[PDB]
Amino acid sequence: MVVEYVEEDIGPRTLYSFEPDATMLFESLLPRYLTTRVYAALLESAASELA
Amino acid sequence: MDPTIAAGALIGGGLIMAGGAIGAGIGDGVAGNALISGVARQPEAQGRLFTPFFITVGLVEAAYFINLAFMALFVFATPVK
Repeated sequence: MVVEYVEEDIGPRTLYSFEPDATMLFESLLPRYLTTRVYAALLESAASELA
Repeated sequence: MDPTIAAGALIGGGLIMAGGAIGAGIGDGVAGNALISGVARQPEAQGRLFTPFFITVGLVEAAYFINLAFMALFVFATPVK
């Protein structure tokens, strides 16, 4: 993935709390994100095939 | 003699104030640590955190000032002359 710094959108906003930390959640959530994207691709290709 | 009692009273009052100072100083420090951390997490939590914080301080400084009182009782109205 390419990383895309979007915006600031962080003023008096409250910081999140991560358990156990940030990177463990990130590295256990990334493959789930790729799987979600593959699922969306399969669904879109199915609807397209029916069209 | 009499001065021996006076000296004992001065040393005892000193010890009482020293204990009070250590207790109050470190207690307020360890409470303000949590206060600052909470205000660093959520700014608009400040007005809230001032309720438990000052409760804690109300306890901590209590032990201090009680000692202060007794220190006076040791130094000025020494029980045994």
